[PDB]
Amino acid sequence: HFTWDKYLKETCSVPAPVHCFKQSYTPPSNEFKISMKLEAQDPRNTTSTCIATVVGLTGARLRLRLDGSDNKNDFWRLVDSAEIQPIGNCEKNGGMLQPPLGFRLNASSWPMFLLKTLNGAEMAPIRIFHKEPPSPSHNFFKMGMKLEAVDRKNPHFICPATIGEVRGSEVLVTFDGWRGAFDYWCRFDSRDIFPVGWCSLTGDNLQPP
Ligand SMILES: [Cl-]
Ligand SMILES: [Cl-]
Ligand SMILES: [Cl-]
Ligand SMILES: [Cl-]
Ligand SMILES: [Cl-]
Ligand SMILES: [Cl-]
Repeated sequence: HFTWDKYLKETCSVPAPVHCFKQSYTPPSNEFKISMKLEAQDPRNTTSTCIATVVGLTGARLRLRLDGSDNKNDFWRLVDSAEIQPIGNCEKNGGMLQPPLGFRLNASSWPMFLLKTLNGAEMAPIRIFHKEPPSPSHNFFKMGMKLEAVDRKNPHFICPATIGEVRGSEVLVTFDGWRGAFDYWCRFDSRDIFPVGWCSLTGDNLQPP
């Protein structure tokens, strides 16, 4: 069975300290239920706010699906992610919700679809959306430090990863055992990276190398 303790020993490696991450030291509680609806920025068109439904829960994260699209692009968000908001947030602030990329109907049908989707829906309560944790003051990451990162091919999982390079505020995240596949750059304040042990702390899905 994979254990970070044995893994770090075996690989002669060391974890990125917890202060490197925009993650609370005490993970946020998850009071969402499956079927709750909320507002979320479309992961494939992040300028747009759409309706999302909670279709699964794993630890501190929600498995979300944009209403009106298929099941092939589900995305995962922390319960303290700023990229989700309560229903009503957009319109309260003078905005308009937008259809999801891959909306199965035509554009002209979106307003009808939004109305009928929300009528009789369980809205996630405003109170269960957690404020984001504070950002680190700067990029504490160092090349070679180990961490956990959302599995970019299947975000259901979180994977052991290593810092490949640091450039200013950016880090190159590399997935252990993947031989360079799905290497990607993110800013040090990314919500998709976590200190070692965050999966076991929160009850999430850690995929061994
Ligand atoms: Cl922090
Ligand atoms: Cl609000
Ligand atoms: Cl209508
Ligand atoms: Cl629905
Ligand atoms: Cl009714
Ligand atoms: Cl630099």
